[PDB]
This record gives sequence, structure tokens and C-alpha cells, in this order.
Amino acid sequence: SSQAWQPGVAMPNLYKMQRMLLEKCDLQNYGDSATLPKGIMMNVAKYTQLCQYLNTLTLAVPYNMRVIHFGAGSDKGVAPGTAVLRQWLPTGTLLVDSDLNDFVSDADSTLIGDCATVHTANKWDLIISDMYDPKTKNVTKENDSKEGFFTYICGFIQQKLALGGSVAIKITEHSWNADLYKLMGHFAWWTAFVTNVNASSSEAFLIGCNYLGKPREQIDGYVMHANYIFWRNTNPIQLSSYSLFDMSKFPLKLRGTAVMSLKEGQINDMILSLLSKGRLIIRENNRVVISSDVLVNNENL
Amino acid sequence: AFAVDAAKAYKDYLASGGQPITNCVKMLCTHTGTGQAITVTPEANMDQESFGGASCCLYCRCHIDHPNPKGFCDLKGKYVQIPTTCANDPVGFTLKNTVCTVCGMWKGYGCSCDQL
Ligand SMILES: Nc1ncnc2c1ncn2[C@@H]1O[C@H](COP(=O)(O)OP(=O)(O)O)[C@@H](O)[C@H]1O
Ligand SMILES: [Zn+2]
Ligand SMILES: [Zn+2]
Repeated sequence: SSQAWQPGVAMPNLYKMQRMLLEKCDLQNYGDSATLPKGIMMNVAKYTQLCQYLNTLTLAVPYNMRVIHFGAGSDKGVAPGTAVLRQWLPTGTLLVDSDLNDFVSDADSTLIGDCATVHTANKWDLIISDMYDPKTKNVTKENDSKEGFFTYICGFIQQKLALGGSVAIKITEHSWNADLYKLMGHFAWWTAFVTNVNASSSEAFLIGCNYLGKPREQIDGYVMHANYIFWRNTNPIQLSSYSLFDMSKFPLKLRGTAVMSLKEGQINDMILSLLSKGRLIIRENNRVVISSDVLVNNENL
Repeated sequence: AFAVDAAKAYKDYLASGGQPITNCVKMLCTHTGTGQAITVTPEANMDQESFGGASCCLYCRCHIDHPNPKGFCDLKGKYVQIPTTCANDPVGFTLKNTVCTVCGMWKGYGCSCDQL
């Protein structure tokens, strides 16, 4: 109904509580296409709606914020999503992006290579991923949990996401991972968010809001992905670009969320409550240092 | 002594009737901004479009060194405002035009410093 004036639709909580079996995803509006504003790329529209939705959550937004964006390149050789993130995030936010393939970016630093090669000394306040392999769209094969870059992302979250931070990780019917859904239960809240511009696709962003570093909920990710597909299969979403035309409240508010260094032993229930409310980030505030592992070979004979 | 002259090549290509560089990244914005040329966030007014800066830079897009001792880029990491009448060719526009160092507007497309 009024969903068409939202930036998109989040998975309703009752769907998260089901125990569905995995089915094929068949979308009623498959092949519909939103009419984008003149000259606007799909990926600008999509990231704009994602950010509009993230504005409604309790993201921690510290000074000296650090954001890392995986899968930021395009077959066009530019980075539309990075450009939207930089628009959204407070001026001065440190933004790093990465992709397998070369591209030109507005990020403060860019690493080209497989995401598994990326290492960072520091922790992050927000992780965005649009990584995707269109080969997974094989409807003739069983739809099993995928490894690859999802294995990397799960480990990266657990090792390098600051307590209190958040993630938005792109999935689809076939591009998903059970452990990533399980990890959503380590946040104060989570959802699967579908942009209104791309609602004819099984794509969603799995959003984990305020990381706690421990299980708050035990989630079976195989069942949860089936629950997600059941929701999509039974709830057609009207394609809509309406939210793109009101950008007056787009910028993410610079909250100046507190950042503290704390050892595990000091994370009591009061700290956990602050983390859960978007009122605290736990990490160091040292320099941001990144690298990409490079395999060396000499093929001369 | 030899240096590739990418700017001359693009200008000559355009005058020969070549298609401008595509896939410059146009941003959604209110179009109620200041209209200044190069800004930290989109600032298009009613008669401009705002673009991601790197995607509108000839040197960034062509994968070539910037014409500057330190190789710094004026556009990367910022947003560039392009008159709507010229938004078919943002790279050509940024290459051919100059920002007023006083008011931050494009000379000839917003700068009123030479008035009175
Ligand atoms: N293991 C990986 N490491 C880094 N980037 C990846 C990896 N797998 C996929 N990507 C990137 O994710 C991006 C997804 O963009 P999308 O347009 O959805 O698909 P594609 O560009 O592959 O057709 C691509 O730019 C792709 O290079
Ligand atoms: Zn440049
Ligand atoms: Zn002037």
C-alpha cells in the first residue's frame, strides 16, 4: 500500500519466526522495472534507498567513522554505490572500497583483488557488501548455502567489526550463506531489506544493526533463508522510485557516538545495553591501515 | 620531453564528433544547493546536475597520471556540479572550464565576480 512511498520493505518479524522449507523463488513482478529518474543509474537508486532505510535504524555514528565497502566496482569501471555512500556518510568519514576488478572510485582508498586478500589493522563501524557472482543464478542446480566471499565476510565481521557497528550484506535467492544468517543473531537487531527500485529481484540486503560479539538469538540460517524466500514468494512488492525524489533528510546524522576501548572482561550488561541502543562503539581509535595480499609468480621459462 | 596530451586528444575527439565519455555517476539530490563547482557533498541547484567527482575526471577515467607534480586530483572524493545543458559530457565540461578561486562557482556558469 503505503509501502510504495518507503525506500523499500523489510522482512516482517513474523516471517522470521517461521520454520519453512526452502522453495524456488518465483516473483510475481519478475520482469517489472521501476522507472528511474532521468539519467540515474540503478545502482545509485538502489544504494540511495538502502541508505534511506539505514537512516531509520539505530546506527552508531562516531567521529572519525570508518566504513568499508566490498563489491564496489561495476562492469562500467566506476563505483556508483561508493559515491552514494560518501554522499550519505558524514563528511570526513574514512571510506575504503574493494572489488575483484579494477575501477575508479571516490573512496579514500581502493583495493583491487579478491576480497579474501584484504586485511585491515583496524576495526570498522559499518561494513557494506554488494559482492555477487551472477553464475549463482543457475535454476537447474540445487540451492545450497554458498561459501566463497561469504566465508570471508563472516570471518571479517567477527574479527574486524567494532562492537556496536552494523553491516548490510547483499544476498539473493541463490547467493546466500547460512552462517551469515546465524551471525545476524549476534546483533541487537537484524532484517532482510528489499529496495523498492529492485523489488522484482530476489536481492535483499541482510542488515545487522549494532553488533554484540556474541549470540543474542540462535538462528538456523538454512531455515532463515527459507523463511526469507517464503516471504518474497507470498508478498509481491510494488516497484517504486518514489523515495528517490525526496532527499532533504538523506544525510546520515553525525551523532558523535562514543568510542571506547574495552577488554572482553569489561563488557557488562550495561555496556551491552548501550551497544544495543546505538550509543556506543568499542574499538581503538588508531590509524586506519589496510592491505591486499598479492600472489607472485614468474611464468618465464 | 614527450608526454601524452590526453586533454587535447579528448577535445579533438569531441570536435571530430566523437561520443562523450559515458557512465559518469549522477547523484540524487534536492537541487536546492549552493551551485558551487566542486563540493564535499552534492550541491546542484535547479539548473545543474551533481556527479561523483572521480567519474567525471578525464585522468581518473582514462587511467592516466594527473597533470600535476604531485598527481593530485581535484575531483576524486568530491562532487562536481555540471550545468544541465552540459550534463551530456561532464568530463569535457570539467576539462574545458575553470573554477573561480574566490567564489567557488564555475567561471561563466555561476561566477558573478566580474559584475558591477
Ligand atoms: N570474491 C570476490 N571478491 C571481490 N569482489 C567480488 C567477489 N565476487 C564478486 N565480486 C564483485 O561483486 C560485484 C557485484 O556486482 P554485480 O553487478 O551484482 O555483479 P557482476 O558485476 O559480477 O555482474 C562485481 O563488481 C564483482 O567483481
Ligand atoms: Zn582524477
Ligand atoms: Zn567568482
